[PDB]
Amino acid sequence: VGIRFCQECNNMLYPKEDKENRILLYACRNCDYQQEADNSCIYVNKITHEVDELTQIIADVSQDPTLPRTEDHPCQKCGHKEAVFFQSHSARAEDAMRLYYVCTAPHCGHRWTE
Amino acid sequence: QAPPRYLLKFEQIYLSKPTHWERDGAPSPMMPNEARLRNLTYSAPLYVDITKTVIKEGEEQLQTQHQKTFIGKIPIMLRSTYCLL
Amino acid sequence: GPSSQNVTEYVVRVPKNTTKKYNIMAFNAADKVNFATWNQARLERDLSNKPEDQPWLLRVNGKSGRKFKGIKKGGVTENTSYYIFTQCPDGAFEAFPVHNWYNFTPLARHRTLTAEEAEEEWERRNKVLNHFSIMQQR
Amino acid sequence: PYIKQEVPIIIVFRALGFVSDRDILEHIIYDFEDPEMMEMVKPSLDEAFVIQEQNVALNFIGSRGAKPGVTKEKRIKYAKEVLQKEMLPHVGVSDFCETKKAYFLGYMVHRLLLAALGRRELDDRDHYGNKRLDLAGPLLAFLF
Amino acid sequence: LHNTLWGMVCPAETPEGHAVGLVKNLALMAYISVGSQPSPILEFLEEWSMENLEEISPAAIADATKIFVNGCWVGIHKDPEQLMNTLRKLRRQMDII
Amino acid sequence: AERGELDLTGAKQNTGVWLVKVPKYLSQQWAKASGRGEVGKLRIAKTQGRTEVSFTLNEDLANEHPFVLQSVGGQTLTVFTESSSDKLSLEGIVVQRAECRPAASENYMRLKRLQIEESSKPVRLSQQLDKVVTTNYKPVANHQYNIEYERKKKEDGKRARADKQHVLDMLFSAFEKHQYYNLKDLVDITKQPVVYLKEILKEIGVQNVKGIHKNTWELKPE
RNA sequence: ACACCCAGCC
Ligand SMILES: [Zn+2]
Ligand SMILES: [Zn+2]
Repeated sequence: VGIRFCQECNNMLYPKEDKENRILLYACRNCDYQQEADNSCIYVNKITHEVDELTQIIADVSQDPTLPRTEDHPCQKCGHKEAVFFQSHSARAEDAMRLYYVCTAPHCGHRWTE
Repeated sequence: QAPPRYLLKFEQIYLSKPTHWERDGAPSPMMPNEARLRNLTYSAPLYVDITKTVIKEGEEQLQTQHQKTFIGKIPIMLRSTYCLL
Repeated sequence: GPSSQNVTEYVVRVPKNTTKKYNIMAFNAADKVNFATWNQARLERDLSNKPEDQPWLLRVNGKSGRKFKGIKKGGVTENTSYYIFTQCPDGAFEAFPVHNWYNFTPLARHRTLTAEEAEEEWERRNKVLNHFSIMQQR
Repeated sequence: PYIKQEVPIIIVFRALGFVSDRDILEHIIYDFEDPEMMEMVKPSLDEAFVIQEQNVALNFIGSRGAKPGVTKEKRIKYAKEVLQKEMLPHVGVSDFCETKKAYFLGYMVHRLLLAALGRRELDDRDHYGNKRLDLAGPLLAFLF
Repeated sequence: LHNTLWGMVCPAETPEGHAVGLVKNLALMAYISVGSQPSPILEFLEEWSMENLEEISPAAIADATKIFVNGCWVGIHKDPEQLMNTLRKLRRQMDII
Repeated sequence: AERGELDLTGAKQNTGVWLVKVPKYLSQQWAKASGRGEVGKLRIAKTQGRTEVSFTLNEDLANEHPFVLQSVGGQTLTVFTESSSDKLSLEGIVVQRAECRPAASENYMRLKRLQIEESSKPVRLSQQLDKVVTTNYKPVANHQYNIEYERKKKEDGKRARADKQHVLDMLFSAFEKHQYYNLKDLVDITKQPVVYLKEILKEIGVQNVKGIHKNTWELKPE
């Protein structure tokens, strides 16, 4: 996890290890730049449902005329008594017909599931 | 290019009413019923304005203009803005 | 203090004819260049054409410093305009129209893979190993 | 268009005049903090390692054109012409419409990655908003 | 019979046989646009609070909304709803749109 | 000191300039002033926690434009200069970006309509004729180009047959000038009848077959 | 002829 580039030729960094010190080095495979890593991560894969749609919905979705509105689920932060609820329709799950709610107040848009 | 250099430019398109040329060569307005009966084609002449210029090493440019040069006939949809109806 | 409620109003001036041309310049945010090191520069037209309709090619500090290449802006200033307010001792702004927008990009100086030897090594479509050894032979 | 076999996308991007991968991924990827798309585009960069500069990328494009030929400059010119006048003509035909084409190709790859991740639905050939109707006007214009 | 044929194509009028579904008929109020030049739209958008592609860092695209005209990415805009309301007002008032 | 050197005094002074985007009408008005010296004024006010910027148009020029500031850290905007002496200098760096918008909302759309009307003046669309055109293909005794060509042909006349020695002298000048030749160009240079040229060339010259373009004559006697 | 439409009945 975490992608960043070298400052010399601005190409993709790659992991590498040295035998003298035994420390991870994110070195540029193109140029001759090296740097010390700070996470000890290379390849994180997520097989089950870790999409975290709560942080993926754009808060401006509330002002879409085609979405339903409800008053039984008030906003937690600003306390507005109107919200817009919708489902996900994303692949890799094809299930979990759950509702994601977005507050319709301007200068707001806290997303919450329930 | 052959020394002279000839340049032709097509600028303006004109398009008259549908017309028919009989054996005499006399143009007359083609009425759509007449086209249906006599198996004609309901088409209007298409005229274009052309500018011809010649470039010579002696700087003797001409700007001659062939106005409304006939370049064929376009079939005309009935009851459109360019029909007789 | 005076800076909290500073009041400033200077007169704008637009000359008609100016013997020297202007152009907008903008590096990329990630270039991270320095201007003190730019002791010498050479801004000449590229030789790849073989004049006014060709790109430039910046060469900084000869072969020691970095080189840059760029292109004119695709858009045209038919509706938009760019003016620069140059500071002067008398304080009157002098708005100056520009002629072109330029964007040079960084280029790295190192032994580069050639097209012919690239074709030669293309046989190793995915069988290639030891990426350092690719450049070591050359 | 006018190339008889597939080309990796990073080669096309490099041919458009963007060498450093930072510039490539600043067009394909708009949000830095999104590891999934970065991981999904890793293979595209890994395949394009051997191609390192604009002119060699142009050679890559041109070597697989209509004619192999003999010399280099001719198919460098051929690749430049096919990327300037035949690849996405609707965004740019002029000589220096390269940044716009780069952004559009980046948007295309971004849409592909979004579809792969499942963040968008694949489009339908029938959503009748994706179909245009050539009437007498456009058809007669096509002949004329 | 796709869902998007509502009001544009008759759901009933098709031939039966080898051409079923492929040959359709316009709805009774369907109108097909003859097209228009996208120039005035582009001039208005540039005059409005829109920033062109070449004048922006790539980092700003993520938060802003993209503007496509006739399928061509023209630039980006930071306030989408204001632009949408203004454009709809112009179209409804038979202005340049 | 060199022709291609870029002067960087402006950068060392950290001079900050303003980049302002203005519509077409303001720029056209400023251009119409013919560089009189002044075209307007700019008013910048600073409150306890906000900054207001505006441009006041000169009353003489006409016979209030609020300004909006954008982010600066997205790109590094600078400006350079090129002069007639091929001397490159850097004026400075842009420190703030400005956007100019018209205060008017509804009435300014009328000016937009006028601008669109002006922009649609030179675009051309086909016209319609009430009567069929009959001025073309007008009868004529002969075409102008044809009579011109006959006049030229009768002023110049036919190329006159000459004695063998003088045509041979042109041939000698010819293969002194260039080793190889094409039959047409030789005819043009010598200005001699084609059958007579062939007769006087076959005696001394021979035809060499080539696999590149066509067989051709050789002016060398051997 | 040939070709292309349209149409009928399953
Ligand atoms: Zn590197
Ligand atoms: Zn809320």
